Amino acid sequence: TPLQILFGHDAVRQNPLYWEPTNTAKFMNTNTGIIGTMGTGKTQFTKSLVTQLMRNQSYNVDGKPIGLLIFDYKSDYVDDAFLEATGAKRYQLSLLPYNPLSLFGDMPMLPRHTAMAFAETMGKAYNLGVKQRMKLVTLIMECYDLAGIVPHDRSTWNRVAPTIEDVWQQYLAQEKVDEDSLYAALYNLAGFQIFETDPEKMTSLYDLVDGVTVIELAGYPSEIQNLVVALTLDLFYAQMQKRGKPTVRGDYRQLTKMILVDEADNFMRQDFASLRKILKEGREYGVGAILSTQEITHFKTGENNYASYILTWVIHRVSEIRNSDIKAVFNIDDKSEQESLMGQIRQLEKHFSLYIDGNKKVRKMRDKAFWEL
Repeated sequence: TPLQILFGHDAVRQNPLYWEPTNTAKFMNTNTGIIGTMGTGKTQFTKSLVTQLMRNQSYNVDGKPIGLLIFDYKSDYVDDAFLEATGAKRYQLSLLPYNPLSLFGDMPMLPRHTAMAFAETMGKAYNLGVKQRMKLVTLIMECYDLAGIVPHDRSTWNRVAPTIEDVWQQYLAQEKVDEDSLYAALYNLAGFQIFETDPEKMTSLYDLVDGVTVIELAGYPSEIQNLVVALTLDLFYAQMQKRGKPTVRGDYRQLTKMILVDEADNFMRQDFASLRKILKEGREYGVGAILSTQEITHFKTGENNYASYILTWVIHRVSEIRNSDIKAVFNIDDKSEQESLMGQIRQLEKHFSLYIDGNKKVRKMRDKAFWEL
């Protein structure tokens, strides 16, 4: 009865290789790195994983459904077959029906916590300076006030949140309207009406992720794309904290939601707070993250690197690799294996990968691709 995803088959033994994300003996967390350069069919693998998860959520602990949120940078998750097999809903970057400024949590000054994280996310996305970030928090607090939401009074926290449009309107209605990078970012963010403008039409993001949900980011500058991913993740994280812990029976933990970011390299480099929070804290809420990338490079970077939270790896071929990367991903100090792994990863063929399971066992693999399903 345990949820099994067929990743592929052993390169030599030919035996089926399974992923068991509910089984905490085999996998402590569901966090997953999928790596590959162009022409290695990694996206065909990622799609199999997702299609199977959607198909086999029946086997989830208590048979509970598994929400999957996919951030699709390159329009790779919207072919007819894939949407047919998953029943995936698609959202374009127009009037997204959720509101970054809506309130979740019970911390004191809750509205200010939300404004500050929003300002920090937007500051990172557009490289805004200290003063702009502060100004943004100030304008948002004024928008919360106009809406009867006030930081010292927690009884006002269930009222309808202002939206990004109200913040832009507030920017314009100032006595001194600076014509700077924040003005430009807001003019544009609001002009494209990326998020729903009507405070009343905002729905719950967390619940919006029922089944396979695709947010397609293609055709928008990387500032807006990254902003949408990070703001969606900030909001998601806040809701997830308030929804409780999954049912645990023996070695088996129920899976509630998964998040996928495909072409994650540039987003990861920006170091958005909420991604790290989800990778670290998702486990107890039944949430995991999958990061699909071209390079391995950006998994090792910084203290508490992304690698440090990822137990499952499916490494396809990569042009550029370093020793730092093998230490990061494989976690092996001896300089000789690093080289065979490196050259071996360099030699890997289309639809072949090095699968690292949750007990750190490496196995060359031939992927079960989506078309083969």
